[PDB]
Amino acid sequence: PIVQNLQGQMVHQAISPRTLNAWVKVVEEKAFSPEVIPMFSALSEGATPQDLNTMLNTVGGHQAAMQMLKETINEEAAEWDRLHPVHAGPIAPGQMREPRGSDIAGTTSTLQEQIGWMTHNPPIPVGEIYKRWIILGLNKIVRMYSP
Amino acid sequence: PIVQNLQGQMVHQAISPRTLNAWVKVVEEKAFSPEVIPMFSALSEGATPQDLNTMLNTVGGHQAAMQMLKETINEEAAEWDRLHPVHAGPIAPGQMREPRGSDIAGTTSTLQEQIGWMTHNPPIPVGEIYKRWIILGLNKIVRMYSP
Amino acid sequence: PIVQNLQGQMVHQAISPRTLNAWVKVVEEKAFSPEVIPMFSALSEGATPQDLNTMLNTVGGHQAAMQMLKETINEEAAEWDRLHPVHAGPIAPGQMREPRGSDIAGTTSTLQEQIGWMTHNPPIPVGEIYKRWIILGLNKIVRMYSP
Amino acid sequence: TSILDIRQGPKEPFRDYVDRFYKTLRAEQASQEVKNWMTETLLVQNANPDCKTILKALGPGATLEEMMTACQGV
Amino acid sequence: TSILDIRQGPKEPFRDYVDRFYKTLRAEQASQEVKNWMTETLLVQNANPDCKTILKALGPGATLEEMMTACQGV
Amino acid sequence: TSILDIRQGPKEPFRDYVDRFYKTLRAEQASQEVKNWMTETLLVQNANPDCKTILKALGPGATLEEMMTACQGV
Repeated sequence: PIVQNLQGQMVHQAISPRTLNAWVKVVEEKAFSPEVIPMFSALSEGATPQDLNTMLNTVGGHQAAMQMLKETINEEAAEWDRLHPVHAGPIAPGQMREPRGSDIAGTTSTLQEQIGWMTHNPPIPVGEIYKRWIILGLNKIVRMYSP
Repeated sequence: PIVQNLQGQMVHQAISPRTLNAWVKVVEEKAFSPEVIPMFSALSEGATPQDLNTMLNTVGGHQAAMQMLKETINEEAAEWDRLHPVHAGPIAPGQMREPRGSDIAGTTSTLQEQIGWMTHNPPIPVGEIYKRWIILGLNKIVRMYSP
Repeated sequence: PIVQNLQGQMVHQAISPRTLNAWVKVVEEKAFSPEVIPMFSALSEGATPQDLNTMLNTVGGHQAAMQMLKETINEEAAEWDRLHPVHAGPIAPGQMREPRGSDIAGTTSTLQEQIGWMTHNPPIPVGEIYKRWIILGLNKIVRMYSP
Repeated sequence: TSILDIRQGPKEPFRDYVDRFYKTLRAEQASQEVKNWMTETLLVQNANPDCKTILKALGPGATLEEMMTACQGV
Repeated sequence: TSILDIRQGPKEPFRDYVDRFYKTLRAEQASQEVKNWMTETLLVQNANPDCKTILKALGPGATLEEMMTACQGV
Repeated sequence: TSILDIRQGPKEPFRDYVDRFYKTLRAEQASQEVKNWMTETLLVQNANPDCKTILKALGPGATLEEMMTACQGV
């Protein structure tokens, strides 16, 4: 995640193993139950896309759901690209590039790039955009997996 | 929560997983027992509204009680709005807006807004107002759930 | 509790959840056994009255004993007020007020007031006065609950 | 399971049923106004005849502690 | 369960009953004066005849260690 | 239970009895001199005849490891 250091700057720090394991354990115990979404939300505080793929990729089991989510993440990403067209002409030397759906999904962007966008002024909340897609896709799952 | 940093300022820091889990475990073990209220009170030290919805939303089970509480929180919030009318004319550029019942419940306010109110001088104790509503609603529950 | 900070001053810091839970667990496991008193004493190191009511209020079970203790705390408090009369004339602007039995029990005093008395020069040990009442009342219990 | 499929047994305490209702209501994602409509409507409708009778006597304007204490002996 | 419903069994030790009383008293939120009234009154009243007899002999002014040691053989 | 009520069984090892004694002695709050008096006196007095006999042969001046090893076969 990207956290604030004592000095008063935003720097990246790694997520903790008993945080990781707590994510694992939630999924083990409460599967598709709604409490998973606030839980997720708390444990995703200050998290990167990269950390969010890590969390999704580290799941075991419920592979039908994991595939449905993936496909929702790509749909929501396809929709990001649709709604926000690429911008006019070449990229400025003085500036950094606008993200695509796949940069938001973490796929085409690097960590330093993910830190550029979030730490820069104005900052862009690429975590929160992926977060809604995850929560939206979580609703899809919850609604389906209701019996 | 909003905690004091070493430098001598009040900054927000996230709540800990084994704190979260301790909240979960209390509820699992002692359900509606009175010891839950001091326990809550200790674990809610320096907590935000946002953190208080997180704690309430992360409950599983006892959904009749959870609904009774919600409805108490909204009643107490409706009462906040009644007792404290909105103030005269437009909001000053030099100042920040007065809270409503829903800002106290965390719903209409953002975190940075919740930090503005609490950290600012004079500070306003929107945690402690929600806390009484929670404790009041806890009395309602305890009294009902006595057999 | 009120602890010494790195800077070299006495500041308040909150008590820890696995400290809280360790207090709970002791009571669960060893009930009225004598080892409870040194145990208490260690876990009450640097503790406030406020923290001591928190610890007593968070008990579940053994309510006959909890009531006997309460009533001992009030008796010992009544005795504090008896032995130490209020002082001559109005309270000085330059000074802070002398405690009563109920300030020692934490009831009529606020935290900042509890920090004033303990951190000020000379300091007054209102924790240690309540501590003896707790230990005395613990003897009463232990002696009764012997079979 | 769908919210329409939530119903009170002939021997089931209302209380255990109301818990089931706000759990399933907890998995419905609809507008609040619709969920208010579901609350006043579906809950009573799928309640058992003995309690249903009881709840009809509370009239409208009733709140959950009063409903929950009203159908306790049933 | 209500505080009026707390009563001592015919074979139940007083001690186990007094524990039940201050647990239920622990869930009552009334003024201290009322709770004092409940203490001196209801406790003895719902105590069993054999101990009740015993407690009548302690007279008034009695404290919990003396009541608790008084009804021990009963 | 009172300290006078602590006694050694006819088949109970002394050891298990001495443990019981300093546990109950641990709940006595008396002056050290009185507790010394209790140690030399009551312990032997409520000890069983077979070990009691043994302990009489150790004479006075004896310490706990020697008493504890003395009544081991009993």
